[PDB]
Amino acid sequence: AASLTADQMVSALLDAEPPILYSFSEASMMGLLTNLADRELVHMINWAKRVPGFVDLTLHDQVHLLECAWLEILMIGLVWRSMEHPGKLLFAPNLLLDRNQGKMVEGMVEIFDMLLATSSRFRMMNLQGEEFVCLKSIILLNSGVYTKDHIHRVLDKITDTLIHLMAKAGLTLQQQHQRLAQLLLILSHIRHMSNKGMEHLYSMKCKNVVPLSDLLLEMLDAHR
Amino acid sequence: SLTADQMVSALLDAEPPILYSEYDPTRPFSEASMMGLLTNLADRELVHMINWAKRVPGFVDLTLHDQVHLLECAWLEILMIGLVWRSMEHPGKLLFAPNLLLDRNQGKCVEGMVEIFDMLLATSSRFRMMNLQGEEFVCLKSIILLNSGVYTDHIHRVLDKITDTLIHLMAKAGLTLQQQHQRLAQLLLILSHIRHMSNKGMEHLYSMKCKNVVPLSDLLLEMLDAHRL
Amino acid sequence: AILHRLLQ
Amino acid sequence: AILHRLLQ
Ligand SMILES: C[C@]12CC[C@@H]3c4ccc(O)cc4CC[C@H]3[C@@H]1CC[C@@H]2O
Ligand SMILES: C[C@]12CC[C@@H]3c4ccc(O)cc4CC[C@H]3[C@@H]1CC[C@@H]2O
Repeated sequence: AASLTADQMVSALLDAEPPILYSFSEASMMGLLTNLADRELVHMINWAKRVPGFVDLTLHDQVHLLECAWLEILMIGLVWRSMEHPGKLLFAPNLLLDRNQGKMVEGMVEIFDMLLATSSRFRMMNLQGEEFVCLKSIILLNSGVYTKDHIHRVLDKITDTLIHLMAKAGLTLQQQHQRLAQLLLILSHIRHMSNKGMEHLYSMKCKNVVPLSDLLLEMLDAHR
Repeated sequence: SLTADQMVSALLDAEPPILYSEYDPTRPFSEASMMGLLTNLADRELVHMINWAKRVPGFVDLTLHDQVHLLECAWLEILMIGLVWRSMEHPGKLLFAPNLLLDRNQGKCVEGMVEIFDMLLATSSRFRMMNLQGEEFVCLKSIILLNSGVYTDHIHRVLDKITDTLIHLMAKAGLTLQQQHQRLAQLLLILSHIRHMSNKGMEHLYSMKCKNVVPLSDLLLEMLDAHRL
Repeated sequence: AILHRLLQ
Repeated sequence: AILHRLLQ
């Protein structure tokens, strides 16, 4: 992993990308969303195994990082898909939801607004696909890491790869550092949204508004 | 218009003092008295935080409503990064105040707080591992203030200047060009962890409030309320 | 709002 | 854990 060049890292991450899966009442919509999430999760595991360095980790560590990061990963995916659809969230190619449809579920519109603002941020930055896959890999390796250098060496390699992409695009040194910072600060916002979403999902689970898969239930209670 | 050196000098000058807690060593802790000490401390720090924020370049140019929003969003993140910074020179302990230095076993006094102590300690350990510098710390703390609530153009220009300042500090400290962007990334990824800890802390504080464990000041109630838990 | 006043 | 099995 640490012996990959920047271009090979990019190619590895692009090839590892999961498929885009296809998909009103409150239970209806939450059923559609959680059913989709559950199917995306199976594909996320395959993707994670192809992120350079991830399979070098113990099974215990792999489980921990994915339990920590899974909703962040689903969300940055959603925001990326929605970038070209101002005011809308492209959950699936056949499920493009506008802002107001979030009110169809209790407490959901607030989360929709945060996702939409992130998508809007991506759009104004003109986030590139090569940058997006780097950011997603960083989320996987970073979010649970504070609980020893191999992972940190891999993270440094992904930083190198982002900077390489920006240099390739003709940005000056000052512009590269500024854009790197802008991108990484968005990860703070994605962490925030994941925490709020996990609280929401937990609330839906308690009401029995929707049936949740065993896997989703286990990803959920990992966050205690 | 500020240079990097001017930015750093401004932020260092604006630093709040380290306050004391009302710790009473004549009695043992209870869940209630430990929560009382921590929230009493938080409330007094918030007054200094408000005045510090007014000295962060660009902050006072915002509308009062935007200033309120940013501080409502960031206040516990800012308390926490301050705590982790204070605690760097004390492995295994959290220096809430000079007279309130707690280990994880003392955290067990309050239901659910040991888990949060463990995250703060791990973050303090990360700071130590990185040899985080004071100049870097004040830049990060200002970035939290301006960023955390920003997605709910002037601010982004200020944030870019703080990025410039961080790189300047690293360059001045002799890091190679590659080491500069690697460290910039390492420092900013810490902010994801600080956000996480703040969200967990906010849920914990809300729980304490909702169980009538501790009386919270009006200011603290409103700062907590802003997070609509 | 208390924070609003304090900021002034 | 299911995740354990999925990771194989
Ligand atoms: C977790 C939620 C259901 C599943 C949603 C989903 C489902 C699929 C997907 O690709 C992304 C997301 C992000 C937002 C998630 C939602 C946030 C709150 C809700 O409970
Ligand atoms: C918010 C809590 C009380 C106040 C604590 C505090 C108090 C003062 C301070 O400078 C930092 C922190 C961080 C940890 C906070 C705690 C985390 C949970 C608890 O409810």
